[PDB]
Amino acid sequence: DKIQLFRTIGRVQYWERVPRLHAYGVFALPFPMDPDVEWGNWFAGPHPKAFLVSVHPSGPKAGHVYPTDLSDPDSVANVIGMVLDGHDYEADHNVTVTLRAAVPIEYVQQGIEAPPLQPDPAVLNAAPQLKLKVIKGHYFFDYTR
Amino acid sequence: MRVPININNALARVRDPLSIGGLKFPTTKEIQEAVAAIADKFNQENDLVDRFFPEDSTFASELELYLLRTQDAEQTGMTFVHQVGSTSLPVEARVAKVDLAKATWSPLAFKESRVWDEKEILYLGRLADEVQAGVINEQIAESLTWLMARMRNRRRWLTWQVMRTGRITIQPNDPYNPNGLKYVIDYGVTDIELPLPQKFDAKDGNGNSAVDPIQYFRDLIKAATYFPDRRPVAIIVGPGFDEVLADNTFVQKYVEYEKGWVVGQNTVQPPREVYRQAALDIFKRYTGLEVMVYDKTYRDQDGSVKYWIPVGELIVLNQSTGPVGRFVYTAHVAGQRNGKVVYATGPYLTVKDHLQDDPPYYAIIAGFHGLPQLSGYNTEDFSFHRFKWLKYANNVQSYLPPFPPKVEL
Repeated sequence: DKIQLFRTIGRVQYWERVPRLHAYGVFALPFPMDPDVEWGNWFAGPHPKAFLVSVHPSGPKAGHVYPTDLSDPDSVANVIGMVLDGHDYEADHNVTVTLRAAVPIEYVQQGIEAPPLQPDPAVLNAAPQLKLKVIKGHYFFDYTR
Repeated sequence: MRVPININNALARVRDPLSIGGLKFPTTKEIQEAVAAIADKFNQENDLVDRFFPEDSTFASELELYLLRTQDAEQTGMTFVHQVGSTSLPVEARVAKVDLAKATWSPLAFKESRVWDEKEILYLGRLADEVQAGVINEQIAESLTWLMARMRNRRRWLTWQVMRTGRITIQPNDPYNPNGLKYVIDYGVTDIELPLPQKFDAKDGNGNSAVDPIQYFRDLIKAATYFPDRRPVAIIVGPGFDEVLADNTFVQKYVEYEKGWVVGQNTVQPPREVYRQAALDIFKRYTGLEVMVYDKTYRDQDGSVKYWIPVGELIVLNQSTGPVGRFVYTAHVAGQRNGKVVYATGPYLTVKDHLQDDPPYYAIIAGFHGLPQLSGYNTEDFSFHRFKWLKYANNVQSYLPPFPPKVEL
């Protein structure tokens, strides 16, 4: 064994960003992030992904965002928007949450064990009580109202 | 190494000068002498694969390769459908990607030595006449040439070991490995053997064979019209390839077609003279590939004379007939020049004359460093297929003449 054959080293995938309806409008506000949440596996992957965030309404962590526990009715009642194409969670701890946009259903997954580019059936099932409106395969949301 | 004798002086001396027979007086006679030189003509050197790559030098000890591959996204994805009085819709996300890969290389090492002690440097001459102690200057200069022939033989052995298996395998129980070393060097040769379960002279049934070589080697060219590194270009064969083609009953109909030989009319069926004499050109025109014959021979350790390319076997080349690979000489510590160590590549030959010490002697050391290296792999999927081996028949030996056994005094 004195010759190594070719084996790959680098693996870079460069996707495009999550598309949204131009004519529906944008409204986004920066919120502080919860330190108890492991934000590494939420921003893990090259894939285009959105996910819902809730907010702590009171307590010692009030005003901090955390991803929405769909099995908790209190975290469903406190949803505030989506994080679109996640940022540098390591250098900064203040994420821009979009409160009003129009996103296709293929780009929103809650579970880490959920494939990308596919509709999350847990988000479609709770979309009445998540204040989501599914029209033409797109989520319509506005949390200013 | 020849025997140090004088030829003419020894014929005129092996004759009993003071002997008489049963007739108790010396008798009349007539004497003729003749000289013969016994060699083995049928043990030749494998000079085929000398051209399948030249030699190169690098002055380094390792070689590394890096490959960077890019894959863009295609401009596809038709258009979304609209109605006139409404708003548009967004377009999906695409993906582009890059990879990169690495391969290495490192050579082998071999050298050897020989020494002449004080007795034989001045205690040997000829055997017929007498000589004033200068035969060692003749016998060293042959053994000096012999050590160069060792390394030229060692280069060809590693070279043919890649060409035949793609695998350098060195075991401890092995000729000319006294040190008991271990190397298993697997090159990246993909699918070195072509499959052929019924060969060409199977001839199942009454007299009709089963496989058409004109169609088989055209089937290979058809199945690599979009594999440009994989269609055959030439074939190098041993001796008995025409005698397989002439007894094939498929190739025979190609020969009959180009000469108008319908057997029921026009002719009785000919013998195998012209029926084999045109078997090359009708093979070369209907497959389009080149055929080189390499009938060069060597003598086995035990058996009879064998061929370098074996008997019912041939090689199949691919997209070029040029050099498949490269043989690389790496660096070696030569002597110093100005307090700095100077290096050199290639086979070397160092003289160590200790002719003035208490037992004087004389020693020669010869070796080099190096290993063969293949040309270049397929960048898309890392595969190598420039040469492939095919077992085309089983009974080619019955079409071949025998050989003289090795004369041994």
